[PDB]
Amino acid sequence: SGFRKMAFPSGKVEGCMVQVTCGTTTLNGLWLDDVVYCPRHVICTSEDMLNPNYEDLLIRKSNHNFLVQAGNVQLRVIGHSMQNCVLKLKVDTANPKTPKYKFVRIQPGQTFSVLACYNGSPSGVYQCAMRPNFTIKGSFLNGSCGSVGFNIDYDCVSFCYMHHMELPTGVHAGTDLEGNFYGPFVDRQTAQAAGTDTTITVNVLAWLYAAVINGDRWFLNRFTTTLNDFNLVAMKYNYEPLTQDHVDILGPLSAQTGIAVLDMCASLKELLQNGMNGRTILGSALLEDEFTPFDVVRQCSGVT
Amino acid sequence: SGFRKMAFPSGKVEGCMVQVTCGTTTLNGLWLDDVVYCPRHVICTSEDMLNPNYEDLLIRKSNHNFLVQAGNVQLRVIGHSMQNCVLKLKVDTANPKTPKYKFVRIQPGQTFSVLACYNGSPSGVYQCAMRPNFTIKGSFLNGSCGSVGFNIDYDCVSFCYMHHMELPTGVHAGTDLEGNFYGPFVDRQTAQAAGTDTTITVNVLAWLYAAVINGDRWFLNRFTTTLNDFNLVAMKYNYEPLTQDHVDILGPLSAQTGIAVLDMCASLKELLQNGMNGRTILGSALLEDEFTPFDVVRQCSGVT
Ligand SMILES: *[C@@]1(O)C(=O)Nc2ccc(S(N)(=O)=O)cc21
Ligand SMILES: *[C@@]1(O)C(=O)Nc2ccc(S(N)(=O)=O)cc21
Repeated sequence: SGFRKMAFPSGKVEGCMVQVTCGTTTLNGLWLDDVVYCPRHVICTSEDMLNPNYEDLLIRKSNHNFLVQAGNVQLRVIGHSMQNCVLKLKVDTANPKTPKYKFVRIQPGQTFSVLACYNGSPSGVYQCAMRPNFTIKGSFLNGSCGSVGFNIDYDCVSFCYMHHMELPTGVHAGTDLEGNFYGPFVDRQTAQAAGTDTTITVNVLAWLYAAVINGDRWFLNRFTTTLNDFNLVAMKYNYEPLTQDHVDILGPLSAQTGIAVLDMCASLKELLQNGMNGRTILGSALLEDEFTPFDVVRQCSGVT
Repeated sequence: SGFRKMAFPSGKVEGCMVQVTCGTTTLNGLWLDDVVYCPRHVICTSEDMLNPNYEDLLIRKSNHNFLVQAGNVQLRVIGHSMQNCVLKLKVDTANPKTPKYKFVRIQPGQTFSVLACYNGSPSGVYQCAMRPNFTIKGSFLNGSCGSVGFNIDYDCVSFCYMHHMELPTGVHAGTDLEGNFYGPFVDRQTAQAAGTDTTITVNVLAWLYAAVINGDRWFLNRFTTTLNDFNLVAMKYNYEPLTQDHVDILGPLSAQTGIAVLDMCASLKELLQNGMNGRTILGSALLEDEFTPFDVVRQCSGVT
């Protein structure tokens, strides 16, 4: 009973967090095996950030200029290299707390947990979605760069995000663990446009299935629709178009509840066209889109 | 930038989770030093739960009947005892991952993180508030009993909650770590009334301060009010009455934003009397009450 915006247990990621200092700049790093990963803008002063030439700035740096501290012990840097927007600092000791892990590039609409860190120390954990426009609506202050996003499958941590930027619009931008930004963002303190964001339709429907499973049924109606009819309403309300792939992923939830995916689409169409009328669904007064169909099944079945 | 319902990093608590089996019943336990804490209803069959005589049921049990497994290793039980609604199973080995800890009984309106577990394994972490009526609106399935709520102050974990019950209304009930239930609940599968719940006024105001800090200012008005006038509106909308103690706790937030607490009360009064008019505050379409004044300061300053 109950449905919550749940993050993964963060323990395996906490044991990987280190502090990285270069000159006067400090941010977070991720220590896996004998490599520490961090945003390359650790080599910049706030002055350099307006238009940085990263290749030129890194050339002024040597292994001894990167101070890596794990808790209270110092790591010895024996190599440094830039890969896209991350620096990989080779250390002489493998992290004894390195969990089984993968680096993955998530798709927009997919979710992950963020372990917000400051000075190498974890402050908190929350669940995010990578927006269709490749931004994240996180909680990041100065010094949070290097904090990572991840998913956990039994004992394997798939790292998917590293925080780099707080855009002037208040949204957050970052890279995968190979240093490639999600979206058109660059690691430069300049005005950068995030595209028009849309609501993740498959996640809203998955969340409506979670509401039915937990008792919130008031929104269910006597109507059905077609993918084409629904997509006309989706277009009007800036929802991602629903595809047969999305319908297929909702299969298990449709099977467990006995509610056809297109009947749930008609309930969503009525909610979009008429609002909530002052009511709530799972304690929320808007349509939640940060739970994937996989999150709902996992939470509703109790997968550990 | 950004404000999220953030949970504490759960690592220190993950290292304390064990599985406890007694007969055919399995739930979670908390291993701290050489003691494993779990709900006493682990000794019941679902049949016993309708009207259990715990003293009589425990007498049929011996140390060898309690199977405690931490990950994959077995703990040797050398003592058992019931304290209120918890069982304390003395084990022969102190948990090497026991963090610095305290047992605390939280007040209603205060918040904490829950590490939802099944069969001794962590599945997720989320932030809760202890409702004014002493229930929690969590996410708990069968097998989640023994999962704990906690707060962390630097390196000290203060355990405040242990999950015991899923009430027929879909809300959750549990105890502190001494086994005393929060509220009038008993560990019996019977119809139990949760009192009338109220909204935690001081937390809503603290959340309104968090919205001002992050840019959401539309709700601010040209009005002020008095504690007596505000409490008349609070009464009408089932909000907890605001006291000078609550105003005092909002002091630091009032100082950082330059918005007098009673001016923020008048904005809240207007939101209560007029609704949101289809707008949002911090991505929410209702008034959030699960952030204390301490949570807001901690998140907005980046305390680790
Ligand atoms: C990031 O939060 C950090 O730790 N340091 C830093 C410096 C500059 C930016 S910004 N203004 O977004 O370019 C972000 C971070
Ligand atoms: C609790 O979730 C658990 O793990 N086992 C158990 C048994 C009975 C209840 S109930 N129906 O709430 O009394 C809760 C739990």
